[PDB]
Amino acid sequence: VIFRLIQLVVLVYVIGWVFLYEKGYQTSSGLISSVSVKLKGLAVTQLPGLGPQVWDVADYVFPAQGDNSFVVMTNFIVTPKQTQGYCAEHPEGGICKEDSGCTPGKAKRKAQGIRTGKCVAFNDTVKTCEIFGWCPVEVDDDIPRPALLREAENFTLFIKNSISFPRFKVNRRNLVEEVNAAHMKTCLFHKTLHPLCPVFQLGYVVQESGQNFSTLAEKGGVVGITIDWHCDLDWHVRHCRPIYEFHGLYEEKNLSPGFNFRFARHFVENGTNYRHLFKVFGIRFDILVDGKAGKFDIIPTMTTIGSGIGIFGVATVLC
Amino acid sequence: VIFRLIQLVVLVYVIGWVFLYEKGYQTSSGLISSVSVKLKGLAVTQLPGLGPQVWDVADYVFPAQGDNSFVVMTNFIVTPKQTQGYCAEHPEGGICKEDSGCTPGKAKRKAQGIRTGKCVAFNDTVKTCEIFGWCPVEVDDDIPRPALLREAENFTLFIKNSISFPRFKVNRRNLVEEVNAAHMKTCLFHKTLHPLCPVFQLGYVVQESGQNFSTLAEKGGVVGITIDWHCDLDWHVRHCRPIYEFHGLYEEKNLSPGFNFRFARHFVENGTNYRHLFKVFGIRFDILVDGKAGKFDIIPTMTTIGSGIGIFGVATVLC
Amino acid sequence: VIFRLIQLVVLVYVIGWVFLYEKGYQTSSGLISSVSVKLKGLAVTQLPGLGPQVWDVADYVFPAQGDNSFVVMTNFIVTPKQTQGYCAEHPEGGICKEDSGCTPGKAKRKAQGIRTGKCVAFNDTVKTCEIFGWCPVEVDDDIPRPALLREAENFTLFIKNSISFPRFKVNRRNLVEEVNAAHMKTCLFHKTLHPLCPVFQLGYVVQESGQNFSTLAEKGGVVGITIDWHCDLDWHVRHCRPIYEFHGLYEEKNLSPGFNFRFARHFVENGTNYRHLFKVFGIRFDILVDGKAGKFDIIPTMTTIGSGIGIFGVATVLC
Ligand SMILES: *[C@@H]1O[C@H](CO)[C@@H](O)[C@H](O)[C@H]1NC(C)=O
Ligand SMILES: *[C@@H]1O[C@H](CO)[C@@H](O)[C@H](O)[C@H]1NC(C)=O
Ligand SMILES: *[C@@H]1O[C@H](CO)[C@@H](O)[C@H](O)[C@H]1NC(C)=O
Repeated sequence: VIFRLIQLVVLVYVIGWVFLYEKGYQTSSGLISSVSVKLKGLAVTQLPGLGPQVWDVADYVFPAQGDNSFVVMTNFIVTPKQTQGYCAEHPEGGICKEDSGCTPGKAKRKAQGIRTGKCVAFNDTVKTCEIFGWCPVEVDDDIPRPALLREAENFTLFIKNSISFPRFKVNRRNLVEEVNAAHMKTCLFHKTLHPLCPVFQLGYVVQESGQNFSTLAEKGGVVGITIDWHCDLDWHVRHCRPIYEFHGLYEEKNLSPGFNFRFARHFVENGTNYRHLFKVFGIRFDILVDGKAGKFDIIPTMTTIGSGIGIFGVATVLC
Repeated sequence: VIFRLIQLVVLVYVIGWVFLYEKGYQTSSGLISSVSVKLKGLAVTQLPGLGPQVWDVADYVFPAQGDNSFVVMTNFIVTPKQTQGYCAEHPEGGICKEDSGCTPGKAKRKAQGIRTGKCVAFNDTVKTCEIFGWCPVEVDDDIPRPALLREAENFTLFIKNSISFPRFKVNRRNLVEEVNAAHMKTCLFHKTLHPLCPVFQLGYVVQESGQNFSTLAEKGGVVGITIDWHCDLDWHVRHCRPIYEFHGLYEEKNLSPGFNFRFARHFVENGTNYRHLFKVFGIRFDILVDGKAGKFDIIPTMTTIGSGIGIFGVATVLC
Repeated sequence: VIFRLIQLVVLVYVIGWVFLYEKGYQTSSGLISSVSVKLKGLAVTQLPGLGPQVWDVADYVFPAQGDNSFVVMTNFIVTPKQTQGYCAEHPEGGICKEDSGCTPGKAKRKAQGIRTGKCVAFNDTVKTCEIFGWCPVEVDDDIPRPALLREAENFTLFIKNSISFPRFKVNRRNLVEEVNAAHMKTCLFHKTLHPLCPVFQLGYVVQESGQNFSTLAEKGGVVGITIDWHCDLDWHVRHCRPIYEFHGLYEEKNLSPGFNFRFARHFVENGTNYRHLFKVFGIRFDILVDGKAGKFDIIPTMTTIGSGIGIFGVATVLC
């Protein structure tokens, strides 16, 4: 009865593995998603000399209107009131002992301005070639050991995610609407305790991504909040819930270069254009929503059955 | 002749259903899309006291450069010239009858600043704990019954969408280039009259999404403009046109919380940093482009035929 | 031996074409990607009268924090210190010889403000209807023949792209980490010389997209940098590298309208709100990352084999 043994193996594969395990009787379908991230949290910096400085959702969220891939500022370097005048160059670009060593015109590489050919003093001692550009130039030589926005670990990230599968015309929201009047705005996400709460503490998000928040709070980083949908639409639609997973992107063996984009707050004072050059060492959260809806379709079901007869056929022939 | 009857059912399924109906002889392929949204429209607000205030594409579009998921401001609450000084707190955060009820330091939850421990008067009567923060604090207690930007319903949304299917190396534009010199910039999209015109009135977009514009114009909302491509590349490439569909995202039983992001216009006056805190109740339009190109490929065609022989086989065996 | 000849053709198709050529023994899977674009480059404009004007990564990148679809400003038209007062209208909107020809209220189409009904002089000769709006109005009548930011062709676009295939739990970075201490920051991308260097010169990107940079530098354009991943995860993960391809989106027979979005730099002077209306003729780079990981899966392998037996079956029956 070797045929029966061979046929049983084929029958197990078609039913147990393809259908029961691999869900081969359903047509997988992707989703188009819309993510609305809402942040709550205020961070004070206690900056010496200047004093405390608060930062609300309008100031530490890039873009302000929110996006799938947004940035939460955790640290920054500010150059107050930059103007396009004549000043020294940063030593990293170049140094000079006399005006004869300063080549007129913009530098070939690492250019910070129009080198006028004059050697002026960036430091009390170090003298760098005068350049036409944003003055004073961005020093960017020290990163505050305690992150200026260190409180951002307590910031709550409310993610309002709406997905839809065009093939099956099924629309789902990351809010399962099981909340009650008292439970309203009284949950924080946890991988075990509250897997369905869409409110994420940033410190918890970074921690569950394998990255220490204090390391990312200073130099910046990128965290991928993958909202994974695995709707088995053969069942009821309420049984499909998002599975939030956090990944440390650009880890580089858990030593990331740190997300350190630069943005300016342009303003005009006394009729002269100025700007506030912020080198923001923020944590960029990317809501990489992925989905695979498995709904019973007669095409994969019957092709597998036909495949099975082919699988069963070839097998018994060989034996 | 029961075999012929069973075989006919299988033959109908393979040809009529899989091939003719389900297009099982073609390899479905997704697309990578690029969306360039152009808006035309000016909205006046006729704000009492201040007077009229115009809002052009530079001011009511977030982001300004445009994106797949952008926001069109339909209403806003403005806090003019916020400064990081010492003032009262919003009553929602907390209230106080005396300085002894104000806990020094930042509040555990619903924190709006650094509570100095002093109880000062937010209202003529209500007294809230003094907090270091953006002053004056955002009241956010009244929403203009007529939306400040109510004219946005007449705003035209010109969507320049370029898609491409990497598998088939076919590039398509939502502009079928059937326009003529006179027809240029003389069409508005309609689900029946002009299904191919890429210029969408925002009032029409919201209306066709099942949401009343006046409701969304005040508190904000999210509208999903799904540009659906269903190219049957077996035919000519000109026969593939976008199918624009509008969906009300986060409807919550047609009672949305309203998209109400906050952004600031930072500026410096008299050497002091200020900002204009706008709580924008805009309508966020997400251009969720989805595509499935069906081009004749020998792999799905012959696997179905092989599946068919398996389907036909198993059937006649059972009978 | 016609059967053997027919069987050989089927056997070649199943193995040679489906498996060896079309990789029909592997389950294709898409990827969720995160793109971090870093730009280096300073552009001077040598604007007559005003003088030189520098533009760094903080000023010519939209959005500042970076995104998959970002804009690099190559040209702009600036309207300094626009205010919401009473001034003339642009002639394109309308003209007038007397106040009786100016209809009070906002214009039905091409409206630039609240027409007060008075006919004032936009030009020394041309007289247009006074409108309440941003004053002075955007002329937008001349485009600098040499692009103000023409140096942007030398700008280096460092693209830090992290992808991941959720089905196979494989994370990849566009950085293959073959760099050495000396090679660090010493490469530029080339289609042949350096196919793996993630640093792209913008002039090279536009040139390889089939578009002349000088044409796009003036009126703007859209360039699609498709980072294509084709991981054959059956092999080692190091053998999968990104394939960068540049496409000219919205070419319109290689005559693009030019990406010409508008953004404003709002500021307050003397207690009055102003803005700097920039019509940016930038080049919008869209990082359209696409991926198809082929990893050996028993489902496509055995269904093809079963399909084959069906293919082989039907064939020999016909003959
Ligand atoms: C001299 O310039 C360098 C720039 O790298 C800076 O780090 C250093 O602090 C300066 N020295 C002093 C005494 O300020
Ligand atoms: C008192 O404060 C509340 C804050 O909720 C505000 O709504 C109300 O208008 C204030 N009362 C007066 C008389 O201004
Ligand atoms: C008159 O206005 C038009 C607006 O289209 C402008 O192009 C032209 O230069 C103006 N004439 C003068 C002499 O400024």
